[PDB]
Amino acid sequence: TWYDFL
Amino acid sequence: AEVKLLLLGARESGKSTIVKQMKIIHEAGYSEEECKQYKAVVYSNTIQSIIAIIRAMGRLKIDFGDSARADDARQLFVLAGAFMTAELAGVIKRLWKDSGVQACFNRSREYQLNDSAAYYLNDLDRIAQPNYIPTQQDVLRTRVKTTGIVETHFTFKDLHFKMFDVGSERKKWIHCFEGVTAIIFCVALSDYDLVLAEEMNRMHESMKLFDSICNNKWFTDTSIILFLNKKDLFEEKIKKSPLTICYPEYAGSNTYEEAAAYIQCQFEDLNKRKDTKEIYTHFTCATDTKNVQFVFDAVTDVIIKNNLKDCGLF
Ligand SMILES: Nc1nc2c(ncn2[C@@H]2O[C@H](COP(=O)(O)OP(=O)(O)O)[C@@H](O)[C@H]2O)c(=O)[nH]1
Ligand SMILES: [Mg+2]
Repeated sequence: TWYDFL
Repeated sequence: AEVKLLLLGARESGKSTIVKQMKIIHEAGYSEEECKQYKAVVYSNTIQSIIAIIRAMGRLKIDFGDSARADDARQLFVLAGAFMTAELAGVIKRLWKDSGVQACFNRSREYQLNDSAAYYLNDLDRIAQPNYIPTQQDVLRTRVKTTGIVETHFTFKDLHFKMFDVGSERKKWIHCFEGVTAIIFCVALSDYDLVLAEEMNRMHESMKLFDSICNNKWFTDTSIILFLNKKDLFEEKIKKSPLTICYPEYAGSNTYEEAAAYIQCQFEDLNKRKDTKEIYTHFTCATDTKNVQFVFDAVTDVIIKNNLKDCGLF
Protein backbone atom coordinates (compact mmCIF):
# COMPACT_ATOMS: atom_id res chain seq x y z
CA THR A 1 0.00 0.00 0.00
CA TRP A 2 0.95 3.68 -0.03
CA TYR A 3 2.01 3.79 3.63
CA ASP A 4 4.74 1.16 3.60
CA PHE A 5 5.56 2.48 0.13
CA LEU A 6 7.19 5.36 1.97
CA ALA B 1 -0.66 28.50 -11.93
CA GLU B 2 -1.13 24.79 -11.27
CA VAL B 3 -1.56 23.05 -7.93
CA LYS B 4 -1.26 19.32 -7.21
CA LEU B 5 -3.12 18.63 -3.96
CA LEU B 6 -3.10 15.29 -2.13
CA LEU B 7 -5.69 13.92 0.30
CA LEU B 8 -4.12 11.41 2.68
CA GLY B 9 -5.36 9.86 5.92
CA ALA B 10 -6.81 6.74 7.52
CA ARG B 11 -10.15 5.30 6.40
CA GLU B 12 -13.22 7.27 7.47
CA SER B 13 -11.06 10.29 8.30
CA GLY B 14 -13.03 12.64 6.05
CA LYS B 15 -10.98 12.61 2.85
CA SER B 16 -13.80 11.83 0.41
CA THR B 17 -16.19 14.17 2.21
CA ILE B 18 -13.75 17.01 1.61
CA VAL B 19 -13.92 16.17 -2.09
CA LYS B 20 -17.69 16.60 -2.16
CA GLN B 21 -17.23 19.95 -0.43
CA MET B 22 -14.89 21.07 -3.20
CA LYS B 23 -17.50 20.42 -5.89
CA ILE B 24 -20.15 22.05 -3.71
CA ILE B 25 -18.02 25.15 -3.10
CA HIS B 26 -15.93 25.67 -6.24
CA GLU B 27 -18.23 24.02 -8.78
CA ALA B 28 -21.94 23.64 -9.53
CA GLY B 29 -22.70 21.77 -6.31
CA TYR B 30 -25.42 19.13 -6.25
CA SER B 31 -28.42 19.14 -8.57
CA GLU B 32 -31.85 17.76 -7.68
CA GLU B 33 -31.21 14.62 -9.72
CA GLU B 34 -27.66 14.18 -8.43
CA CYS B 35 -29.01 14.06 -4.89
CA LYS B 36 -31.69 11.60 -5.96
CA GLN B 37 -28.80 9.38 -7.03
CA TYR B 38 -27.57 9.07 -3.43
CA LYS B 39 -31.03 8.03 -2.25
CA ALA B 40 -29.97 4.38 -2.42
CA VAL B 41 -26.72 5.12 -0.60
CA VAL B 42 -28.52 6.90 2.24
CA TYR B 43 -30.99 4.04 2.66
CA SER B 44 -28.03 1.67 2.67
CA ASN B 45 -26.02 3.54 5.31
CA THR B 46 -29.12 3.70 7.51
CA ILE B 47 -29.83 -0.03 7.37
CA GLN B 48 -26.27 -1.24 7.91
CA SER B 49 -26.04 1.00 10.98
CA ILE B 50 -29.12 -0.25 12.84
CA ILE B 51 -28.04 -3.79 11.97
CA ALA B 52 -24.54 -3.26 13.36
CA ILE B 53 -26.13 -2.04 16.59
CA ILE B 54 -28.45 -5.03 16.79
CA ARG B 55 -25.65 -7.47 15.98
CA ALA B 56 -23.52 -5.89 18.70
CA MET B 57 -26.26 -6.69 21.21
CA GLY B 58 -25.41 -10.35 20.63
CA ARG B 59 -21.72 -10.08 21.47
CA LEU B 60 -22.05 -7.55 24.27
CA LYS B 61 -25.02 -9.61 25.45
CA ILE B 62 -27.53 -6.77 25.75
CA ASP B 63 -31.27 -7.31 26.18
CA PHE B 64 -34.03 -5.21 24.64
CA GLY B 65 -36.13 -2.84 26.72
CA ASP B 66 -39.07 -4.85 25.44
CA SER B 67 -39.24 -8.47 24.26
CA ALA B 68 -41.59 -7.27 21.52
CA ARG B 69 -38.55 -5.79 19.77
CA ALA B 70 -37.22 -9.30 19.14
CA ASP B 71 -39.85 -9.60 16.41
CA ASP B 72 -38.87 -6.30 14.83
CA ALA B 73 -35.23 -7.39 14.96
CA ARG B 74 -36.17 -10.62 13.22
CA GLN B 75 -38.02 -8.79 10.45
CA LEU B 76 -35.16 -6.33 9.98
CA PHE B 77 -32.83 -8.96 8.53
CA VAL B 78 -35.67 -10.69 6.68
CA LEU B 79 -36.78 -7.42 5.05
CA ALA B 80 -33.17 -6.50 4.29
CA GLY B 81 -33.39 -9.19 1.62
CA ALA B 82 -35.44 -6.92 -0.64
CA PHE B 83 -35.58 1.60 -1.73
CA MET B 84 -37.41 1.94 1.60
CA THR B 85 -40.71 0.29 2.50
CA ALA B 86 -43.21 1.70 5.00
CA GLU B 87 -42.95 -1.43 7.16
CA LEU B 88 -39.17 -1.47 7.42
CA ALA B 89 -39.29 2.17 8.50
CA GLY B 90 -41.51 1.29 11.46
CA VAL B 91 -39.33 -1.73 12.20
CA ILE B 92 -36.34 0.59 12.45
CA LYS B 93 -38.19 3.40 14.21
CA ARG B 94 -39.40 1.00 16.89
CA LEU B 95 -35.92 -0.47 17.31
CA TRP B 96 -34.16 2.91 17.39
CA LYS B 97 -36.53 4.05 20.16
CA ASP B 98 -36.01 0.93 22.27
CA SER B 99 -33.95 1.65 25.37
CA GLY B 100 -32.27 -1.66 24.60
CA VAL B 101 -30.56 -0.85 21.31
CA GLN B 102 -30.03 2.69 22.57
CA ALA B 103 -27.84 1.38 25.38
CA CYS B 104 -25.85 -0.65 22.86
CA PHE B 105 -25.65 2.46 20.69
CA ASN B 106 -24.07 4.49 23.50
CA ARG B 107 -21.46 1.73 23.69
CA SER B 108 -20.51 1.94 20.02
CA ARG B 109 -16.83 2.36 20.93
CA GLU B 110 -16.70 -1.39 21.49
CA TYR B 111 -17.54 -2.18 17.87
CA GLN B 112 -17.61 -0.73 14.35
CA LEU B 113 -20.46 1.70 13.69
CA ASN B 114 -21.03 4.46 11.14
CA ASP B 115 -20.38 7.99 12.40
CA SER B 116 -23.43 9.19 10.49
CA ALA B 117 -25.58 6.55 12.18
CA ALA B 118 -27.40 8.81 14.64
CA TYR B 119 -27.80 11.47 11.95
CA TYR B 120 -29.93 9.31 9.67
CA LEU B 121 -31.77 7.35 12.35
CA ASN B 122 -32.82 10.47 14.28
CA ASP B 123 -34.23 11.82 11.02
CA LEU B 124 -35.87 8.62 9.80
CA ASP B 125 -39.41 9.98 9.51
CA ARG B 126 -38.20 12.36 6.80
CA ILE B 127 -35.93 9.95 4.93
CA ALA B 128 -38.52 7.16 5.01
CA GLN B 129 -41.25 9.25 3.37
CA PRO B 130 -42.08 8.09 -0.16
CA ASN B 131 -40.58 10.11 -3.02
CA TYR B 132 -38.10 11.57 -0.53
CA ILE B 133 -35.11 13.42 -1.96
CA PRO B 134 -31.79 13.67 -0.06
CA THR B 135 -30.67 17.11 1.11
CA GLN B 136 -27.15 18.26 0.27
CA GLN B 137 -26.23 17.53 3.89
CA ASP B 138 -27.69 14.04 3.54
CA VAL B 139 -25.31 13.51 0.63
CA LEU B 140 -22.30 14.70 2.65
CA ARG B 141 -23.22 12.26 5.43
CA THR B 142 -22.99 9.20 3.17
CA ARG B 143 -20.12 6.72 3.54
CA VAL B 144 -18.86 5.15 0.33
CA LYS B 145 -15.87 2.80 0.28
CA THR B 146 -13.64 4.65 -2.18
CA THR B 147 -10.87 2.47 -3.59
CA GLY B 148 -8.07 3.59 -5.89
CA ILE B 149 -6.78 7.06 -6.71
CA VAL B 150 -9.54 9.59 -7.43
CA GLU B 151 -8.57 12.67 -9.43
CA THR B 152 -10.62 15.85 -9.19
CA HIS B 153 -10.24 19.24 -10.86
CA PHE B 154 -11.52 22.68 -9.89
CA THR B 155 -10.48 26.32 -10.11
CA PHE B 156 -10.23 28.66 -7.12
CA LYS B 157 -8.57 32.05 -6.77
CA ASP B 158 -7.21 31.74 -10.31
CA LEU B 159 -5.56 28.39 -9.54
CA HIS B 160 -6.05 25.06 -11.32
CA PHE B 161 -6.36 22.40 -8.62
CA LYS B 162 -5.57 18.76 -9.31
CA MET B 163 -6.84 17.07 -6.15
CA PHE B 164 -6.26 13.35 -5.52
CA ASP B 165 -8.23 11.15 -3.12
CA VAL B 166 -5.81 8.43 -2.04
CA GLY B 167 -8.01 5.74 -0.51
CA SER B 168 -2.63 -2.14 -3.92
CA GLU B 169 -0.78 -0.07 -6.53
CA ARG B 170 2.94 -0.41 -7.27
CA LYS B 171 4.49 2.14 -9.63
CA LYS B 172 1.26 4.13 -9.46
CA TRP B 173 2.41 5.47 -6.10
CA ILE B 174 5.52 6.92 -7.74
CA HIS B 175 3.48 8.75 -10.38
CA CYS B 176 1.33 10.14 -7.56
CA PHE B 177 3.76 11.75 -5.12
CA GLU B 178 5.54 13.51 -7.99
CA GLY B 179 5.94 17.19 -7.15
CA VAL B 180 2.99 17.50 -4.78
CA THR B 181 2.27 21.17 -4.10
CA ALA B 182 0.45 20.49 -0.83
CA ILE B 183 -0.79 17.58 1.29
CA ILE B 184 -3.99 17.64 3.33
CA PHE B 185 -3.84 14.94 6.00
CA CYS B 186 -7.16 14.09 7.61
CA VAL B 187 -7.55 12.86 11.18
CA ALA B 188 -10.75 11.71 12.86
CA LEU B 189 -10.54 13.34 16.28
CA SER B 190 -13.45 11.22 17.51
CA ASP B 191 -11.56 7.97 16.84
CA TYR B 192 -9.44 8.38 19.98
CA ASP B 193 -11.54 6.07 22.17
CA LEU B 194 -12.15 3.35 19.57
CA VAL B 195 -11.20 -0.07 20.93
CA LEU B 196 -8.14 -2.03 19.86
CA ALA B 197 -9.35 -3.84 16.74
CA GLU B 198 -4.30 -5.34 15.57
CA GLU B 199 -2.37 -3.80 18.47
CA MET B 200 -2.43 -0.03 17.97
CA ASN B 201 -5.24 2.41 18.77
CA ARG B 202 -6.86 3.94 15.67
CA MET B 203 -5.55 7.36 16.69
CA HIS B 204 -2.06 5.94 17.15
CA GLU B 205 -2.33 4.42 13.67
CA SER B 206 -3.08 7.88 12.30
CA MET B 207 -0.05 9.34 14.06
CA LYS B 208 1.99 6.57 12.45
CA LEU B 209 0.88 7.65 8.98
CA PHE B 210 1.32 11.38 9.54
CA ASP B 211 4.82 10.75 10.88
CA SER B 212 5.99 9.13 7.64
CA ILE B 213 4.33 11.90 5.64
CA CYS B 214 5.79 15.16 6.94
CA ASN B 215 9.17 13.59 7.69
CA ASN B 216 9.60 11.90 4.31
CA LYS B 217 12.04 13.40 1.81
CA TRP B 218 9.32 13.28 -0.84
CA PHE B 219 7.66 16.39 0.58
CA THR B 220 10.52 18.70 1.52
CA ASP B 221 8.97 21.41 -0.67
CA THR B 222 5.37 20.42 0.00
CA SER B 223 2.99 22.44 2.17
CA ILE B 224 1.81 20.07 4.91
CA ILE B 225 -1.77 20.77 6.01
CA LEU B 226 -3.23 18.95 9.01
CA PHE B 227 -7.01 18.59 9.17
CA LEU B 228 -8.01 17.61 12.70
CA ASN B 229 -11.46 16.62 11.49
CA LYS B 230 -14.77 15.61 13.07
CA LYS B 231 -14.47 18.26 15.78
CA ASP B 232 -18.25 18.15 16.15
CA LEU B 233 -18.35 14.46 17.07
CA PHE B 234 -15.25 14.97 19.20
CA GLU B 235 -16.75 17.88 21.15
CA GLU B 236 -19.68 15.74 22.29
CA LYS B 237 -17.59 12.59 22.75
CA ILE B 238 -14.99 14.16 25.04
CA LYS B 239 -17.62 15.02 27.66
CA LYS B 240 -18.16 11.33 28.40
CA SER B 241 -15.03 9.55 27.17
CA PRO B 242 -11.63 10.28 28.82
CA LEU B 243 -8.77 11.16 26.47
CA THR B 244 -6.60 8.83 28.55
CA ILE B 245 -8.18 5.95 26.64
CA CYS B 246 -5.96 7.10 23.78
CA TYR B 247 -3.13 8.89 25.57
CA PRO B 248 -2.95 7.46 29.11
CA GLU B 249 -0.16 9.89 30.02
CA TYR B 250 -2.60 12.75 29.50
CA ALA B 251 -2.83 14.97 32.59
CA GLY B 252 -5.14 17.62 31.15
CA SER B 253 -8.87 17.81 31.79
CA ASN B 254 -11.50 16.23 29.55
CA THR B 255 -12.56 19.47 27.87
CA TYR B 256 -12.82 20.15 24.14
CA GLU B 257 -10.35 23.04 24.13
CA GLU B 258 -7.65 21.35 26.22
CA ALA B 259 -7.97 17.80 24.89
CA ALA B 260 -8.04 19.04 21.29
CA ALA B 261 -4.92 21.13 21.89
CA TYR B 262 -3.13 18.09 23.31
CA ILE B 263 -3.98 16.00 20.26
CA GLN B 264 -2.69 18.77 18.00
CA CYS B 265 0.70 18.61 19.71
CA GLN B 266 0.94 14.82 19.53
CA PHE B 267 0.72 15.15 15.75
CA GLU B 268 2.73 18.34 15.29
CA ASP B 269 5.54 16.88 17.41
CA LEU B 270 5.97 14.05 14.90
CA ASN B 271 7.65 16.70 12.76
CA LYS B 272 11.39 16.04 12.97
CA ARG B 273 12.57 18.96 10.83
CA LYS B 274 10.68 21.57 12.85
CA ASP B 275 13.22 24.26 11.97
CA THR B 276 12.77 23.85 8.22
CA LYS B 277 9.11 22.96 7.66
CA GLU B 278 5.96 24.28 9.33
CA ILE B 279 2.67 22.40 9.72
CA TYR B 280 -0.55 24.27 8.97
CA THR B 281 -3.16 22.81 11.32
CA HIS B 282 -6.93 23.37 11.14
CA PHE B 283 -9.76 22.03 13.30
CA THR B 284 -12.49 21.11 10.85
CA CYS B 285 -15.88 19.54 10.31
CA ALA B 286 -15.73 18.14 6.77
CA THR B 287 -19.53 17.97 6.59
CA ASP B 288 -19.78 21.67 7.46
CA THR B 289 -19.70 23.55 4.15
CA LYS B 290 -19.33 27.02 5.66
CA ASN B 291 -16.39 25.76 7.72
CA VAL B 292 -14.62 23.91 4.92
CA GLN B 293 -14.97 27.03 2.80
CA PHE B 294 -13.28 29.16 5.46
CA VAL B 295 -10.56 26.61 6.18
CA PHE B 296 -9.76 25.88 2.53
CA ASP B 297 -9.71 29.60 1.77
CA ALA B 298 -7.04 29.86 4.44
CA VAL B 299 -5.11 26.94 2.96
CA THR B 300 -5.12 28.59 -0.48
CA ASP B 301 -3.59 31.77 0.94
CA VAL B 302 -0.76 29.69 2.40
CA ILE B 303 -0.17 27.95 -0.92
CA ILE B 304 -0.13 31.27 -2.78
CA LYS B 305 2.30 32.88 -0.36
CA ASN B 306 4.58 29.85 -0.82
CA ASN B 307 4.41 29.90 -4.61
CA LEU B 308 5.79 33.44 -4.49
CA LYS B 309 8.47 33.00 -1.83
CA ASP B 310 10.04 30.21 -3.87
CA CYS B 311 10.43 31.79 -7.29
CA GLY B 312 11.47 34.85 -5.30
CA LEU B 313 8.43 37.10 -5.08
CA PHE B 314 7.93 37.29 -1.33
N1 LIG C 1 -20.03 14.62 12.03
C1 LIG C 1 -19.01 14.57 11.15
N2 LIG C 1 -19.01 13.57 10.25
C2 LIG C 1 -18.02 13.46 9.34
C3 LIG C 1 -16.94 14.45 9.33
N3 LIG C 1 -16.11 14.10 8.34
C4 LIG C 1 -16.61 12.98 7.75
N4 LIG C 1 -17.76 12.61 8.35
C5 LIG C 1 -18.60 11.44 8.01
O1 LIG C 1 -17.82 10.27 8.20
C6 LIG C 1 -17.78 9.48 7.02
C7 LIG C 1 -16.36 9.59 6.49
O2 LIG C 1 -16.31 9.01 5.20
P1 LIG C 1 -15.21 9.52 4.16
O3 LIG C 1 -14.62 10.84 4.58
O4 LIG C 1 -15.83 9.63 2.79
O5 LIG C 1 -14.15 8.31 4.21
P2 LIG C 1 -12.59 8.51 3.90
O6 LIG C 1 -12.43 9.22 2.58
O7 LIG C 1 -11.93 7.15 3.82
O8 LIG C 1 -11.93 9.33 4.98
C8 LIG C 1 -18.76 10.09 6.04
O9 LIG C 1 -19.96 9.32 6.03
C9 LIG C 1 -19.05 11.48 6.56
O10 LIG C 1 -20.45 11.74 6.49
C10 LIG C 1 -17.01 15.52 10.36
O11 LIG C 1 -16.13 16.40 10.43
N5 LIG C 1 -18.04 15.51 11.20
MG1 LIG D 1 -13.07 7.22 1.02
